[PDB]
Amino acid sequence: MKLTLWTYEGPPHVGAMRVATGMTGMHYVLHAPQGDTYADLLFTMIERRGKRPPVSYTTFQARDLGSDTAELFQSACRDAYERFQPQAIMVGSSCTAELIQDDTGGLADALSLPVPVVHLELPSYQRKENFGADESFLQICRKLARPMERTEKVSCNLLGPTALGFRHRDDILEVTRLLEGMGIAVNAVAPMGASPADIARLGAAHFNVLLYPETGESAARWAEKTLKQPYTKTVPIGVGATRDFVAEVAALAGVAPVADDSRLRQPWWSASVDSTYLTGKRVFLFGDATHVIAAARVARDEMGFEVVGMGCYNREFARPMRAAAKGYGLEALVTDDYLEVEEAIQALAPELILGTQMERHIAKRLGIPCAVISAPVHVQDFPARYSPQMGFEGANVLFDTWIHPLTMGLEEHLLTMFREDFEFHDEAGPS
Amino acid sequence: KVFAVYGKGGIGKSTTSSNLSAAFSILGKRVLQIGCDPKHDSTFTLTGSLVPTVIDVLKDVDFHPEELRPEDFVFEGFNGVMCVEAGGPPAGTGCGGYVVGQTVKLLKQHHLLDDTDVVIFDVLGDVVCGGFAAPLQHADQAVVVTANDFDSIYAMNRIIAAVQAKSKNYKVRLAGCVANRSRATDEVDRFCKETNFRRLAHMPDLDAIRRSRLKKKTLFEMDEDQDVLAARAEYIRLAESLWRGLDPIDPHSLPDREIFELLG
Amino acid sequence: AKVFAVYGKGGIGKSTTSSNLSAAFSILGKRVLQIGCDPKHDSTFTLTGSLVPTVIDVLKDVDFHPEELRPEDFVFEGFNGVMCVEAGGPPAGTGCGGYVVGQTVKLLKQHHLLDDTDVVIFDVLGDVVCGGFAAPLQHADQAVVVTANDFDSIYAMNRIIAAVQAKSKNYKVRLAGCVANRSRATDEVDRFCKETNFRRLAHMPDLDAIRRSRLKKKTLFEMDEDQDVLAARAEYIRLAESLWRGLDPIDPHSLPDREIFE
Amino acid sequence: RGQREVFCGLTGIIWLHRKMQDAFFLVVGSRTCAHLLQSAAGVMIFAEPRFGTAVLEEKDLAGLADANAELDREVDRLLARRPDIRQLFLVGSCPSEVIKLDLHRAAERLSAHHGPAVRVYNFSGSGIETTFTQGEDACLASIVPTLPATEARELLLVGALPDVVEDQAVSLLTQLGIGPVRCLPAHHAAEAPGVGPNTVFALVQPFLGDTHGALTRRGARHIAAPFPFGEEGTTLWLKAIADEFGVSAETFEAVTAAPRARARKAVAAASEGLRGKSVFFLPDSQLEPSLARFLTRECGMSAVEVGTPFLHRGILGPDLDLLAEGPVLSEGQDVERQLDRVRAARPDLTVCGLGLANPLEAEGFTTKWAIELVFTPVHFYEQAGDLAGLFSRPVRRRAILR
Ligand code: PMR
Ligand code: SF4
Repeated sequence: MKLTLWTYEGPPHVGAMRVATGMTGMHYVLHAPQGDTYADLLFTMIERRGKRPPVSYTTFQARDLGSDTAELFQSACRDAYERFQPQAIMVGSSCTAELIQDDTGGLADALSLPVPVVHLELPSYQRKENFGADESFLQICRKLARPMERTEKVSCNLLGPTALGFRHRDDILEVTRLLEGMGIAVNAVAPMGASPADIARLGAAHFNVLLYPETGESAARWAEKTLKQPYTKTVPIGVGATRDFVAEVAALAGVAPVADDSRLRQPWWSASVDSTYLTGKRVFLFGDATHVIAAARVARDEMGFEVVGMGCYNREFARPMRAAAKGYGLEALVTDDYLEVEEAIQALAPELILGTQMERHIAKRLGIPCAVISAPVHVQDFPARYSPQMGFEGANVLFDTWIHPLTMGLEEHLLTMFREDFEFHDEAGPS
Repeated sequence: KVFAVYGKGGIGKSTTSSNLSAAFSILGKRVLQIGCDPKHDSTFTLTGSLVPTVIDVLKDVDFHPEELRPEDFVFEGFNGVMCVEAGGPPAGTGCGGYVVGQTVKLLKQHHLLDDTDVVIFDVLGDVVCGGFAAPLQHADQAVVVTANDFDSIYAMNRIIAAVQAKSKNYKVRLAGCVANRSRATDEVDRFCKETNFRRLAHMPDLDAIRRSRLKKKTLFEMDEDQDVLAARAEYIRLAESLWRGLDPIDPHSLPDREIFELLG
Repeated sequence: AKVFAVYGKGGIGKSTTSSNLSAAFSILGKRVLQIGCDPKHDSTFTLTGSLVPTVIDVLKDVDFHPEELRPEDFVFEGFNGVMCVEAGGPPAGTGCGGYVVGQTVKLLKQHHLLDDTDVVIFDVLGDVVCGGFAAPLQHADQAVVVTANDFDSIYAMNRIIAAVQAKSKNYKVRLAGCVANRSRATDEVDRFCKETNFRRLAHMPDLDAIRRSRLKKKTLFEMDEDQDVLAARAEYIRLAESLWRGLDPIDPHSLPDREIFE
Repeated sequence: RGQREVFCGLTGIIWLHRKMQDAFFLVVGSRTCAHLLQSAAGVMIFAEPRFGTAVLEEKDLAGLADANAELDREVDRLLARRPDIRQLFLVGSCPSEVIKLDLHRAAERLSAHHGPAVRVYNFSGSGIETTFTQGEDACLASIVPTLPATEARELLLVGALPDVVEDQAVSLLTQLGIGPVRCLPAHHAAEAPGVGPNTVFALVQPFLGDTHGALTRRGARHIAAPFPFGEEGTTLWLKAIADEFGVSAETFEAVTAAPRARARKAVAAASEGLRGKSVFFLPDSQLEPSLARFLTRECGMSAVEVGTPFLHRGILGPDLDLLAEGPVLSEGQDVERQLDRVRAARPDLTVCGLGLANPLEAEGFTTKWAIELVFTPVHFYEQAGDLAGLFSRPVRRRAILR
C-alpha cells in the first residue's frame, strides 16, 4: 500500500508486550518467527528495564508446518511457566503467527496451566500498538479482576500507565502525590506496577482515574460496567486541566478539592516580562491524541501560543481531536504517515513544532524549534530525572521543556545578530 | 445464546425480536438487539426510537477505529440495553452495489468484546443470496418466524435448509420455528408437524397485538400490555421456553419435500 | 418484443398479478411469454392447472444441458395461449441467487422465445435485490411494480425501485408504473409514487374476491370464478392494453429518508 | 530448538544501503518488520534512507495477484520519486514468505517495465530463513548471478566493508603486486565485477556463507584465509592472498611491516584492562570465532563458549585453526540455556545480544553489545587496537563504577 519508512505506532503485539512487561509476574508467551525478538531490545534499551521483558517467543525458524508451530507454541508456554514462575500467563500471536494457522489460546488451555491464561486476539494487519496495549489490558482485567467490597478509605485506581510510555513513571508519581495529598489513596496502579494480584484487587477501588486514555480506556469502560467503578475523564496535563481533574476526582470521591500549588511555578513564570515574546507564536501540535489535546489547552491558555495545527497519529481517538480542533479554529490532521505531517509543517511554517520523535527531526531539518510531547521517542527522551507531565510539577516541566528550544533559538539568533556575525553591511551617509 | 429471528415479513419477525428483548430484560439478562434490517423497524419496536442513528454504515467516520466509544453506534433507549440497527446500504440508501453491504459483518466485528449474555440477534434480512449470508456466522439458536401466508412458511423451509447448508462447520442448532401466525392456521400446524419443529409461541399475530402499529410500544413498555396480558402470555413463556436451547427440536427441516400442502 | 419488468415484493398476489396479466395479454389475442420468478411455482402455474415446469425444472432434471429443455416443458404454455416460464430459486445454500434467473432469461433468449412471443412479462422477486437477484430488471424494457398495499410492501417496492436504478447502469430500463398484488387500487402508494416522481397504475383490488394460494389450481382468468366480474378481469385487460402502448415510462428516484412512513 | 534471540535478516539492509548506494530495498512485509527497520535504523530514517516497508494490509493478503499489482504500482511510484535508483531490491520478509508472495517472479515482472536502468534483484531477509547477518550474505549472493564473468585473475574480496577500510585494503593489496581488486575507482557506481573461472574471491566478513557458494557456482576460487579482524588474522589473510595470487612474501614483509607494528602496539595498548578475562561469546551474529582467535591469542583472552547461529566451517576452518580448541563452539542456540551457561560460568566479558545486554549487565556481567562490530570498523591492522578497545571498554567502565 505505502512505503512506510516512519511508522508512529508499532505492531499490536508490541503494545501487548508493553502491557505485559509493565506488570510484575505476567509472561507474554507469543507465537512469533525467529527474529521478532527485536521488541525486547526496544524495551531493554529505550526504557532501560533491568530485568529482561517477561515475554517468550515461540520462534519457529523454519518448521512453519502447523504441526510443528503448534508444538513450539505449546512447549514455549509450558517452559515459560516453570521457568519464570508467573502468577498468570499472556498468550497471543504476532504477524506471521496470525498468518500461520494456530489456536493461540486453545493450546494454552490444553496444556492445563494451573495459573490463569489470558487468550489474546490481536489482528496484526488492521490495528496498531496502542490498540494492542489497550486490548491486552481489557483481557487481563476480564480474566483477573473481579467485583469485591469497596475499600473503607476511598481508593482511586490509576488506570492507564504501561511500560515504554511517555514519562509513564514520573507522571504516576506526580498523580499519586496529588491524589494522596487530597486524601484519596490508590488501590493498584494497574499496568507500570501491578502484579496480577493487583489486578485481582482492581474491583475494590471506588473511582477509577483514567491517566492515559489511549492505553486503558477500554479497561475503564469495562470497569464502569462490571465493577461499577466510575472513571474520570480529564487528563491533568497542565494547570487548567489539573484544576479540573482535581475538582473532578473530588466530586467522584466526595472530598475537599485542596491543591498543593506551592510547587506551581509555570503560571507565574509564563506571566513574566521575561517571556512575553511568546504571544503570537504559531505552534504545530502532533502526537498521540491525549497529549495533543492537553498540549492544546496548555499552549492556548497558559502560554498564549496561537496554535496553528493539531494532528494525531492514532485514528482510534480522532473524534475527540476533531472536536478540539474545531474548538481552536483549526481542523484536525489525523494521519499515520510522516509525509502529510511534513507537508503540513512546510505549508504552515510554524515556530514551535511540539511533536513526536519524527516531528522533532522534521523541525531540525527545517530549522524550527522542536520539542517532544508524545509517545514515539528514542532512549534520549526517556530521562532519568523526575520529569512528569501531569500534575503541577508536570506543568512546570511542560513550561521549561517547551520554552527551552525557543530560548536556544533566541540566544542563537542573537549571537548571529551580534557584531561577530554582522560586520558585513555598512552605510556612509547617502551611500 | 444467539437467537437469529428469521422470517419473511418486514415488521413481522422484527417486532418479535423486540418482544424477546423486552422479556429477557424483564428476566434481567443483558440483551443485544442488533437489528440491521433494511427496514428501520427492529430497534424501533423496542426503544420507540425508529431510527436513532445508522452509524453502522460508518460514513461520518471512515472505519471502525474512529468510534473511541460504542455510544455513537450502539443505543439503549429502554430496557433493551443494546438496541443497534445497521439499516443496510442498498441502492435504496446509497450506491450499494451488492445489497450485502456486509453491515451484519460490521456488527460482527464491531468495537470491542461487549459480550454480556451473548446476543439476541434480531439481525437478518439476508435470508439467502450466494455470498450475502453473513449473519449465519454467529447464529447459534436460529429461529424462523412465519405468518399464515403460504409464501412465509415456504420462506421458513427454505431458510432452514439454507442454514443447514452453510452450517456445515458452524452447526447452529434451531430449537424451534416460532412463528407469527394470525388466524390460528391449521395449515401451519400441519407444517410444524411436517417440519418436525417447535412453534409454541407462534400465536402472536399482526392484528391482535394492537394491529402491530408503529406509534406505540412493545410488551412491558406499551400501555396496559395487550388484551390485559395477551402480549405477555406467549412471550414471558417464550423467555421461559426458548430462553435456552434446552429443548432442541432441531430436526432435518422438511424430511422429503413436505411443502406440497397448499390446501386452502 | 414488448417487455415489462414486474417486480413483486413476495406477496401472495404475485400469481394473481403475473399469471392473470399474461392471460389477459393473450385474451386480447397476442402471444405471451411470462417470466414469473416463484420457486414455489405459483406465479404462472395456474394458466396450465398443474405446477408448470420452468427452465429450472427441466434444467434440474438434466444437469447442465439445454437440448432437453423442450418448449412445452421448459416454458409451459398456459390457458388462452400463455407460454409462461418461471425461475426456481437456487437450491438451499449453493448456487448463485442470480444464476437461476439469469439462466432462465438466457434460455428464453437461446430459443428466442422473447422474439417468438409478443409478451415478455417479467415477474421476479423484490425482497432480495442483490446484483444477481436484481439482474432480471435489466433485461426488461418497461417496469410495473406489483406489491401488497401496506407500509412493509411500500418499503419493499422502494427496494425494487432502487434495484431498477441499479440496473439502469445497463441500457435504459424504464418503469411503466406501479400495480398491486390484487390488494388495493393504490390508495396507499399513489402519493408515495408522487413523492418519488412516479405514478402507481390504479390496479383494482382483486384480493377482495375469493382467493387461495393461486386461486386453487387456476387463477381468475383460468377458472369460472373470474374474480368478481369479467370487468374485474378487464382491469388486467386494460393493464395489458396500457402495456402495449407503454405509457408513463418515467423512472422514479430512490427515497430512503423515512419516506416509507413505516 | 527454543527461544532464539537473533533478529531478522532485514537488519542487513541497515548497513547494506549505505555500503551499496543507489540501491533501494523494498522489504515487503507487515508493520512488524516495518517497526524493526524503524528501530534498528534509529536515526537513519530521518536522513532520507533507501529502504522502507511495503505493508501488506488484509486487502493485500488473500489476493496474491492483487498484491503483485499494488507492488508494481508502488515500485513505479518510488522510481519516479527516486530516479537515481540503479538496482531496486525486492527483499522478502516473513509475512511475504508465508503469503508465498514470490518476489522473484515479481522482479521479473517489473525488471525493465519502468526502465532497464533499475536492475531489480530479489533476496530474502526474512527471519524464517536467514538469521541477522545472513541478510547481507543473501543480498550479495543474489547479486552474484547477475554479475558478469571475467577472463583474468581477479581478486573478488567481497565488498561488504566500509569504504575507508576498503580503500586502505586495496591500496596495500595492490602495493603487493596485485591488479584487479574489485575496487571501482569512484565506488559510487555499480561495481559489476567480473566473475570467471580464474576469478579469486577472498572472504572478508565471515557471515558471507552463501556468497561463497554462489561464487563457487560461478567457477570462482575461494581463499581459505583467516579473516582480517585483528593482527594475526589480517597478517595471515594478506600472506595467503599474496601466495594464491602469485605474489612472494619478500615485498610483503616490507609493505605491511609498519601496519603490523601499529596493530600490535595498539592491541598491547588497549588490552591493558583485558588481562585474562573470561569471554562468553554468545551466538548473536555468527561472527564470533573470527573475533575469538584475535581475543584469545593476540589480545590475551580466555574464550569459554564461542557460539554461532549458523556455522560455515568451509570458510571458518582457517580462522578456527588459530583458535585454541579448548573453548567450545555452539551450534545449539536457545537463550533458555545460553543465559544459564553465562550465569553459571560467570564470564567477565560476554557478547550478549542487545536485548540481553542490559539484563546480563544487571547480573554482574560486562556485556560487549555486539551490534557494533558489524557496523563499526574492526577490520585490518589500523583497526585492530580499536577492536580491542571496544572490548576493553566494558571492563574499564565496570572498574570505574565498581
Ligand atoms: C532499542 C532499539 C534500538 C534503537 C532505538 C536503536 C537506535 C540507536 N541505537 Mg542501536 N538501536 C536499537 C537497535 C539497533 N541499533 C542499531 C544501530 C545502531 C548502532 C550500530 C549503534 C546504535 C546505538 C543506539 C542508539 C544510542 C542510544 C542507545 O541505544 O544506546 C540509538 C538511539 C548506538 C549507541 O548506542 O552507541 C553509542 C550505536 O553506535 N544503534 C541496530 C543495527 C541494525 C540495532 C540492532
Ligand atoms: S450472488 Fe453474490 S455478487 Fe451476486 S448479487 Fe448476490 S451477493 Fe452480490
